[PDB]
Amino acid sequence: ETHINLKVSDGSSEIFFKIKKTTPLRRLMEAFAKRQLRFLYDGIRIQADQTPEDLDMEDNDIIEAHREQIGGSTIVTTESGLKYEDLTEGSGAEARAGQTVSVHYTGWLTDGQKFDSSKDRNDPFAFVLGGGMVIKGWDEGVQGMKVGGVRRLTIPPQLGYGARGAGGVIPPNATLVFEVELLDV
Ligand SMILES: C=CC[C@@H]1/C=C(\C)C[C@H](C)C[C@H](OC)[C@H]2O[C@@](O)(C(=O)C(=O)N3CCCC[C@H]3C(=O)O[C@H](/C(C)=C/[C@@H]3CC[C@@H](O)[C@H](OC)C3)[C@H](C)[C@@H](O)CC1=O)[C@H](C)C[C@@H]2OC
Repeated sequence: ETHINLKVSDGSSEIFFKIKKTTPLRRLMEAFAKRQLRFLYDGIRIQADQTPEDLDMEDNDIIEAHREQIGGSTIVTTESGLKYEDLTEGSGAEARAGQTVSVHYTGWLTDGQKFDSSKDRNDPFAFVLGGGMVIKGWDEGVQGMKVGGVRRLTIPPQLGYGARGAGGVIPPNATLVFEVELLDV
């Protein structure tokens, strides 16, 4: 009765935070940020010193967490059907085919489950870009990234694993969401 659960959606996954209706939303923001900013509720910017009571929130209301660049972002759909969104631009020469890139990544399914993260093995992933050493959506989507950049790829099944799936948990005909952080070239 005195507590409320709030669903925070950042464009990759949904994470819930339960807090007392009189706890400042600062606690939710900090907890979210610590996991890895602009939070919106019904399109209005949440201030840290505001409580759920102040904003007339109800259980399981949704908060949008915006981790992208100040000024906003866009989701690009290319000729292949790949979608990508530059959350952070970074700076440097753009990644080109033939370069060996080192990244951190996290992947999620449509059902919201996280299926992998290179951060969970604490182990950067490196590959020759444009070599067919990764799924098609990665060969296309990592091209153009710059060091320090964070790009979110929404990969349709034809640019992923199609009707086969992979890794046990990626089912047939799955759209995949990856966040890729370019560490080095
Ligand atoms: C010699 C082989 C071992 C070699 C393994 C590694 C270097 C370790 C490396 C961190 C992979 C992870 O190991 C913990 C793990 O990564 C996933 O969890 C994952 O997030 C994923 O989807 N990734 C990984 C990150 C790049 C994008 C994508 C991928 O393209 O991965 C590629 C992939 C699976 C391509 C298939 C290959 C078969 C084709 O038929 C299919 O064609 C559509 C495409 C990987 C990099 C392969 O090129 C190389 C390998 O496989 C898979 C769900 C399962 C996979 O474990 C196996």
